[PDB]
Amino acid sequence: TEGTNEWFGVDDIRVLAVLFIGHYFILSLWLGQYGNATEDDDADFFGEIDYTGS
Amino acid sequence: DLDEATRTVVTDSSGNTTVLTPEQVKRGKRLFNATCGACHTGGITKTNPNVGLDPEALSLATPRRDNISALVDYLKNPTTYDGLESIAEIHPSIKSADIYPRMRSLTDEDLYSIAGHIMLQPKIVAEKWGGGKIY
Amino acid sequence: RVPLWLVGLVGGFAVITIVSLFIYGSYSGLGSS
Amino acid sequence: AKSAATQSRARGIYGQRIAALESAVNAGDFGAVAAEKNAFILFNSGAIADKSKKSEAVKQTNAIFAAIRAKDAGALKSAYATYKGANDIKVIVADKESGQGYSNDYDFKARTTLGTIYVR
Amino acid sequence: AAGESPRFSVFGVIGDGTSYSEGAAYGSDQSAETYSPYSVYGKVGSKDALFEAGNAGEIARKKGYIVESQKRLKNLPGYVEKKQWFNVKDELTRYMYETRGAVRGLAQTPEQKKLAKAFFQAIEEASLQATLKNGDKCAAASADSIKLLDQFYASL
Amino acid sequence: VVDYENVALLGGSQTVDLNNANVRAYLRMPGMYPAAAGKIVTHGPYKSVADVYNIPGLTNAEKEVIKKYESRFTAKAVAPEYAIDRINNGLY
Amino acid sequence: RLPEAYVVFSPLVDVFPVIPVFFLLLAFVWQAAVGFR
Amino acid sequence: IFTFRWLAVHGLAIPTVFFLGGITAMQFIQR
Amino acid sequence: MITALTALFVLVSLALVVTVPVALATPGEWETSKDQFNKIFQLWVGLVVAIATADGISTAI
Amino acid sequence: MLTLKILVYTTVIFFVSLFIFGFLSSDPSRNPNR
Amino acid sequence: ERPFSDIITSVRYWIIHTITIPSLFVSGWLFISTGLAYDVFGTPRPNEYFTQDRQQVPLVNDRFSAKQELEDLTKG
Amino acid sequence: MVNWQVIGQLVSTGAIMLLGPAIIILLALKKGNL
Amino acid sequence: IAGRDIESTGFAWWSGNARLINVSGKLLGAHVAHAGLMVFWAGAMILFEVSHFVPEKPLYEQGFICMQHLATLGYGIGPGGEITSTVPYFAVGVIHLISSAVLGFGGIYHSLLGPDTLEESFPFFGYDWRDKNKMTTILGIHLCLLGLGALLLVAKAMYLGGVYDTWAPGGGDVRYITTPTLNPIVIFGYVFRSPFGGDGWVVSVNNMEDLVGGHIWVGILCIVGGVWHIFTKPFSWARRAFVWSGEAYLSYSLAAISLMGFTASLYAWYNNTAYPSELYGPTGPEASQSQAFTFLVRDQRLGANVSSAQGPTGLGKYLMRSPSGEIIFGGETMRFWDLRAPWVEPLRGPNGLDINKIKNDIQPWQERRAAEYMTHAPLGSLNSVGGVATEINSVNYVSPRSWLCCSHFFLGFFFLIGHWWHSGRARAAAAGFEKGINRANEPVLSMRPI
Ligand code: CLA
Ligand code: CLA
Ligand SMILES: CC1=C(/C=C/C(C)=C/C=C/C(C)=C/C=C/C=C(C)/C=C/C=C(C)/C=C/C2=C(C)CCCC2(C)C)C(C)(C)CCC1
Ligand SMILES: CC1=C(/C=C/C(C)=C/C=C/C(C)=C/C=C/C=C(C)/C=C/C=C(C)/C=C/C2=C(C)CCCC2(C)C)C(C)(C)CCC1
Ligand SMILES: CC1=C(/C=C/C(C)=C/C=C\C(C)=C\C=C\C=C(C)\C=C\C=C(C)\C=C\C2=C(C)CCCC2(C)C)C(C)(C)CCC1
Repeated sequence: TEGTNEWFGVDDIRVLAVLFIGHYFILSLWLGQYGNATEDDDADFFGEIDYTGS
Repeated sequence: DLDEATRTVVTDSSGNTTVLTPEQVKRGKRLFNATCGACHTGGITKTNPNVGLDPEALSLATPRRDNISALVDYLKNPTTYDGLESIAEIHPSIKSADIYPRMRSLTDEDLYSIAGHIMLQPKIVAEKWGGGKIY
Repeated sequence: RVPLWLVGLVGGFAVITIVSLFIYGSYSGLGSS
Repeated sequence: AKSAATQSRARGIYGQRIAALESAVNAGDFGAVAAEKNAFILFNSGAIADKSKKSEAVKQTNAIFAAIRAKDAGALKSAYATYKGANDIKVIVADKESGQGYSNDYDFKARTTLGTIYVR
Repeated sequence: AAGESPRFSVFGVIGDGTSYSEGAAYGSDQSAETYSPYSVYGKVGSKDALFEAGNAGEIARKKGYIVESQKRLKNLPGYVEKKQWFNVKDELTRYMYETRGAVRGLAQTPEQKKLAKAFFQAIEEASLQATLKNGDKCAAASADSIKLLDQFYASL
Repeated sequence: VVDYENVALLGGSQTVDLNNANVRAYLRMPGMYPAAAGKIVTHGPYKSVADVYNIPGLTNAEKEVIKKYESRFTAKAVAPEYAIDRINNGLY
Repeated sequence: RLPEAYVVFSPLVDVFPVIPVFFLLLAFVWQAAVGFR
Repeated sequence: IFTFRWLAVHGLAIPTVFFLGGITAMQFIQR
Repeated sequence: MITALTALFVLVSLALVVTVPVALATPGEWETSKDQFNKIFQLWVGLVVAIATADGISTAI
Repeated sequence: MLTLKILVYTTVIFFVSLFIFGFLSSDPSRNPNR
Repeated sequence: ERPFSDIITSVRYWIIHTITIPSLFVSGWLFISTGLAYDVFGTPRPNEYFTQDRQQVPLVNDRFSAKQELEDLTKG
Repeated sequence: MVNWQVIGQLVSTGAIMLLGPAIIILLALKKGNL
Repeated sequence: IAGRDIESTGFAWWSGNARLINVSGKLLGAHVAHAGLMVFWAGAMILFEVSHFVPEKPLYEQGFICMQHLATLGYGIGPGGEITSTVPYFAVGVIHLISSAVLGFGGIYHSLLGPDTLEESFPFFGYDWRDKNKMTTILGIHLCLLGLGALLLVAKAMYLGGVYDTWAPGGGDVRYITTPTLNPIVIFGYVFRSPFGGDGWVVSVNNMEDLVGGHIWVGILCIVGGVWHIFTKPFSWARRAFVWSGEAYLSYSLAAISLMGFTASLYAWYNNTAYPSELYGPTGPEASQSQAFTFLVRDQRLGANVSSAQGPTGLGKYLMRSPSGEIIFGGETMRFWDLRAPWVEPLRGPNGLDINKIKNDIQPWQERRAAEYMTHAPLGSLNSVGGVATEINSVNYVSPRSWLCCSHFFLGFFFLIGHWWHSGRARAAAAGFEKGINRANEPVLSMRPI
């Protein structure tokens, strides 16, 4: 309704489904570019802006 | 100037008058503005506009409250407009000072000064004591 | 022969005193309800 | 700006002042009568909107004061009576049932016998 | 008229002092004592104060409060039986708002203090179990509260 | 309506209409405002001034206080636009 | 009121809260002392 | 003495001090 | 009595407030004067403790 | 009226996700001093 | 010449100012205190707004007879 | 009835105000790290 | 002197505190000195408020803002919200005032005499604004401290005396919160709900159990996050998104503090559980509802049947229905039908106000509360007149709620301006063109015509 206290206004399954689909679609598009990042201690830098390619 | 002719007010029902000292005026104004002013500012009643503090309303009350003694008695024992029922539990008074903590440090001189201020205001402002927002 | 950082202090003191006197008078005397 | 309100104000104030002199002139108070020369002049100047009437009023006032400067208790009374008759001056007191002389301040009837106020 | 110097009063120490408008007086313009320089009233317990402390009227008012509070407390079991929790929560706060004041005003001896504390804890538990919708605990707490208030009034 | 004939009986004169006047009209008769006027202004139409004594529940005191001022009362036809506001008409 | 023993000090308590403004002004005074380096 | 600058500054600073003294005197008048 | 103790505390605090920054700012003064400052700090703490103890004794029943 | 809610939610989440993941794509390095 | 930064330092300036300024300040204080301003400018005193006879606001009501009207309103 | 409150307030505020320029001037005289 | 003039640093005198960016010894002293100033103000203000106390008036008629927090924590308050003693306030003030001296001495020492940079003699307390590990370590440490503080508040609520509960069963009084709520759905539904009318976001907390449970969850989360940020290093997706410099961190903090200031101001304006109304006065809606209640009671006592009365518009003079069905008060106060107050709940049923209770079960104390709250509404002027804007000078009253709301709202907006300015400058300086455009290699001149 109006004055109820649902999380993010979700009162039906379809709303949650479409929210998930949106975040995940854009996330997959972003992953297609940034999905090969590693945490090894040679990808770091010493500066104010990350110019180390990708 | 505030002469003695303008400081003469009626004290009892017979009609005898008195002269208020210049210090009593200041004390009465201070105590009234401190204690009454939230609800009785300008001589009106905010929570019941049918019962004002102008002299005409005080005169058409049952125990007649247009003098110092009646005002002091009302402050010690409030009643309704016809004087039939006691309203001490919904109005500040000495009798119900255990409910209202702002009346626990009042002496007889304080009540006398407050009543004097109420009686004196109409002679000074005139038709603006209890008149409302029109004036 | 006073350096130009003490005379300004005296002027500021005088201005502050004058302003405080007028803001107090707002609060007492004529024109104070 | 001269208008009817100016005449009303001047007529009220100065006619009341002049009519207050009836008891004084009945017996004779030459000094007290001459004490209202300013009131007479003001009533003549600002309470009559007519050239001929103004001239007649000035003539009557001059006659009144000329009789005053003669220790003449009879001519003074006659001139005062004819001035009152000509200019229609009388003492007026109002009530509250048919009243409302004034409502606010700034009025020339605020604390006078003409001032009555009805508060609902 | 023709010439008159206006009245002067410097901070209330150099001048008249009482001119219907002084400010910063802190007393010193009246023949009476005040609670403090920042106060207008006098001391509460002074010799000329019209209000006593603990007179007959106060005691009568508190005892009437306690008696009517007992009478009101005798309704809760029916509400719990009918499962009307809002009635249980409203009864403990509609008339019984002054019960704490009366009880704390009429308690002097330590055993009275212990009884008062136990009664307050019992009614708090009753309200909590009413808002949690548990019938058995609410009924037990109501019975305990009734017994405790009866004991406290008896000890008076 | 533009023209109302009995406008003087609403509290602006010495006579009060029992069927249309507000409760404030009784404030100028001492000893009557908070008790008897409230009963008068909350009961049905009166065909006469004598009908006010038949109100179910009138104690004696109200009866004689009404008898004292009976000479100031009258009962006219009921105007629905005035009779509906007899406790609170928006005037303060 | 303060407790009965410390009532004599109330003039000082009336002026205590305004000190940080004095600190802010003292910063400017210090800067003016060195002639705005 | 008779230079333009002296006559200016003065003819706008003397009444200022006079008026300031007047206002300071006004601040203590009682009703 | 604690009024005199509080007055002494106020005076000592005023002296410390006036003195300490001057010693800190001037080069070398804090190095040499670092034996009596300890005494003043000890007096400060002792006055605090004495005031607290006396007030607690006076007000506790 | 539920279908309108679904469509509006889809549009809003699409644009908000575009914003969020756009600012995460090494934005500080997109300056003329690279 | 000699800009202001030199005047604000010369001691003769200081002595002449310390002898001149307080005279003017005290003159203003005495002008207010003695009640002369009320006479010069006609401002009513705090107890002259209403006289014993006149209890209303005294508005001027004539153009060419303003002198007599103001004389009557003032005291007469 | 002599109103010690106002005198106390004025003296206290005067001393508090004077406390600061005093230390600044003392440092200036003693040639500190101003 | 080197490092303290425009010649050696730039940064003219009106921007002098910007010369401490790369001087890690004096910056510590400066921050410590500001902390000492804060503590000093707290102590001085509470002592000043204690000195001016009078027992006749309530706290909201004396212009106090600090005593109410201590009263809410449960110090010197009695049943119904009456002050019985002021000694604990005096003790708190004395303790704060004494601690301020130690803080100030530490600040002035670390600022004037201590080493200029700590990176050469105390490696533990040293950083570079660019070593991400050290910054995360510092953040985690001070975060763990915050979590400990929240747990301390919980411990005070549950064991060390209790807090003042205004919804207490039998009149507001101090009590122990024995069963705080821990179900995560309730707390995070407070967090994740809408901010609009009826919801209220986090402002709408309406009982003490939820408050205690929330501060418990906050403490746990803060401890866990502090340890995690201590023992880890920023990941890849965070490294390429942020700017790593001191000014950037300052801007990051400025934005959050502005948001918190806005939230606190709206707490002060709307909430009445953590801000009980007997200490701060009535809220906005509460005063209008009190006026409606007062005149309903008066008209009903005169003999009226207050359920069938018709207003000028034909809508209902005293009672009507909300757009969802609940029975509410009539008049212009139909907008404030979301109000819930301890003096009006005893008359509410499962579907709004109860007619049967209203007709013959209204107590005199509710009448007294409504009469008091109607004439102390949060309205006033700058010179503290009180009342509507067309009132005359008789009363001297402005509510503390208005002061708090206005002041902290003003501060929040200006700190948002801080986010904008300091963040823009930080990024421009990091890129390397904060001093102007280069004449020889102007970027625009090498772009295709438009
Ligand atoms: C935690 C808060 C915080 C911190 C640590 C800083 C820190 C800094 N800021 Mg920043 N800033 C902030 C908040 C903050 N800012 C906010 C909220 C704003 C928005 C208004 C700004 C706007 C701002 C600007 C526009 C600038 C800075 C600059 C600076 C740098 C030098 C500042 C300096 O020397 O001050 C010197 C301090 C003064 C000269 C004092 C000025 C006095 C103020 C204006 C009085 C304010 C009125 C006061 C409230 C009431 C007066 C009462 C009086 C009558 C007694 C420094 C890195 C400057 C810089 O160089 O950046 C690199 C710069 O240009 N900041
Ligand atoms: C919260 C306010 C605050 C704080 C903590 C600081 C702190 C600092 N500023 Mg700063 N500043 C401020 C406000 C502040 N400023 C404002 C508002 C302005 C604008 C006018 C400036 C303008 C400014 C400039 C232009 C410079 C600083 C510099 C400095 C640093 C060295 C100062 C120095 O050499 O002292 C020298 C000063 C003195 C020796 C005189 C002060 C003596 C003491 C400290 C006065 C206080 C004593 C106290 C009352 C007694 C308490 C004692 C205790 C035991 C109780 C220091 C970290 C300098 C810097 O960057 O250094 C690297 C610098 O060049 N500031
Ligand atoms: C660095 C710097 C700065 C800063 C500074 C600071 C910030 C400082 C601080 C300071 C401080 C922060 C201080 C404090 C102090 C304190 C004290 C000193 C206290 C004392 C106390 C006392 C003395 C008390 C007493 C008492 C008692 C005990 C009881 C009651 C009564 C009384 C209250 C009296 C400046 C900016 C200027 C400048 C630059 C540099
Ligand atoms: C205590 C308490 C409580 C609470 C609790 C809680 C649990 C809280 C929480 C809270 C929270 C949990 C919060 C959070 C927040 C978050 C945030 C605030 C975020 C933000 C974000 C950001 C800021 C980002 C940004 C960005 C983007 C988006 C893009 C890219 C870039 C960046 C990254 C920058 C309660 C009410 C219950 C009750 C009372 C008590
Ligand atoms: C707590 C205490 C105390 C106190 C302490 C303190 C902490 C104080 C200090 C501080 C202070 C309190 C300081 C002050 C100072 C300030 C001043 C006095 C300032 C002034 C200013 C001015 C006047 C400025 C001006 C100017 C210039 C010069 C130039 C530029 C412009 C200007 C205009 C800004 C004592 C000892 C009693 C002891 C007891 C406790």
